[PDB]
Amino acid sequence: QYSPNTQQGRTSIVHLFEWRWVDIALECERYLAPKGFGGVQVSPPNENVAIYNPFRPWWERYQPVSYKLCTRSGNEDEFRNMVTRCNNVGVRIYVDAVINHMCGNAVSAGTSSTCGSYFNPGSRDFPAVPYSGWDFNDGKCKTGSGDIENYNDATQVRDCRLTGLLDLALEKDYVRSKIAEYMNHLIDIGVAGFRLAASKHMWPGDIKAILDKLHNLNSNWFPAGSKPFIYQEVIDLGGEPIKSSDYFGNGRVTEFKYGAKLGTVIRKWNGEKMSYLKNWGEGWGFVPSDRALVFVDNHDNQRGHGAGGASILTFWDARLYKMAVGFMLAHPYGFTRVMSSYRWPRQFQNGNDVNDWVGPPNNNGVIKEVTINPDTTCGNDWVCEHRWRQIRNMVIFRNVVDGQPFTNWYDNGSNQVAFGRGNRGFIVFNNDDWSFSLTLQTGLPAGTYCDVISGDKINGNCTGIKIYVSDDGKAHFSISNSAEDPFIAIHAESKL
Ligand SMILES: [Ca+2]
Ligand SMILES: [Cl-]
Repeated sequence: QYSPNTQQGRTSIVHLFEWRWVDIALECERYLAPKGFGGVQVSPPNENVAIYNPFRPWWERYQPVSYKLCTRSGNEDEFRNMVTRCNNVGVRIYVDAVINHMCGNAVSAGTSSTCGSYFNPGSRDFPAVPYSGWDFNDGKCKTGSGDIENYNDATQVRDCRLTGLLDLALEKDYVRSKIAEYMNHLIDIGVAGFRLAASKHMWPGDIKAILDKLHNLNSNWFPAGSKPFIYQEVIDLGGEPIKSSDYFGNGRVTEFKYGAKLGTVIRKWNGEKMSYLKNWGEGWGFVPSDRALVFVDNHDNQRGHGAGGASILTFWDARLYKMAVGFMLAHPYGFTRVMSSYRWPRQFQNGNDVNDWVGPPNNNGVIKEVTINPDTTCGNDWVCEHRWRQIRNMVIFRNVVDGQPFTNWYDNGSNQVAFGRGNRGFIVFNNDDWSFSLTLQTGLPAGTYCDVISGDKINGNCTGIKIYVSDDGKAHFSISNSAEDPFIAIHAESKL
């Protein structure tokens, strides 16, 4: 299940949040493939409720109306075209599957959907699937409000409505079959796996029953017997009766403790320091590496909207964000996901962003295209973190050192640390309030290496800092606490 199904030496996927199918298709060909990215997580491709108040928020896409591939990202033809073109260039597609529920029970009946499908939440009617009152958990939930009221009761967390979202009766074979019908359509089109949204709100056993109905990956692109990659969104920060380990039999799980703790450490909250990262991973109480999908931030918590709270690092905190992403991509733990966002007008009031609902860049509701500037950055308010030199080069760094052990660790007892990956790579960080100048053992072969954070290797030369490694593997590193990017990374492929 726990294999990404990515090509040979590609080790990361990027979340192109709210991107249109046509733009992702181009991106696969012009950037992702040549830069070594393993795949793309796309937003829910199935029809959702069109919410006008507020005006087309990002979260309207987590309120299904049917399973027709018709959204603001494009129609079914465009979706198929994207999967085909991306697959032909070796870049996988993973879809965000919303199968725990349909839309809000208080939503008005009518055809206010992204494809015009009629639906009536009030009478539990979704004819486009079709689903009726018999397919929901209204009679199974025991809370007085019908919604989830207390997370200390594992039963209502699964059988009741997540903040009013109509809850599907996943134990019924009919419902499980309608879900598999949807997912098998996607698999046969060519998708490589799925992100199961709101997995905590589904019984591990019901999920398994559904997965048992799924086909193997399309044999025109994947080896026979390939199973779809599955990563379940389970927010488990401890303290709840439900644990992410209960879902290991179905596939990997999102490790939300990862970004939450990395954030507090890099921000140096509660006296935490980078030197403590020496035993980062399972030692910190995280799930086993082979069951983890990791990330610094996700579409939900980058807007204070999810697990992690105020500690989560995002593109808004550029300097520290690049370091966190850098550390994540260099460290062997888990399978990594890079975030790619869009800017929205943040407006805090009493510590809360009142514009956290704002959807993707648009013209009267029509999502804007991703424009590429001559410096390779994006326009139309798309942030494109995956294109920042410091992040893109670390994505490549991870590919280069794949399989190499964690070694040659160093720390100053504070926030100046370094470590290597076998004899293929080495990275150094300075998060202290003073300069760093020291000769360290890198485990790398003698030679002149280009630092891939401050620059690039361009045929025989480096555009940024250059590092000289001696015969014994030692090299001198100098990082000022005033550096634009307070960290240096060099690897086998950046050697001159
Ligand atoms: Ca449920
Ligand atoms: Cl996620």
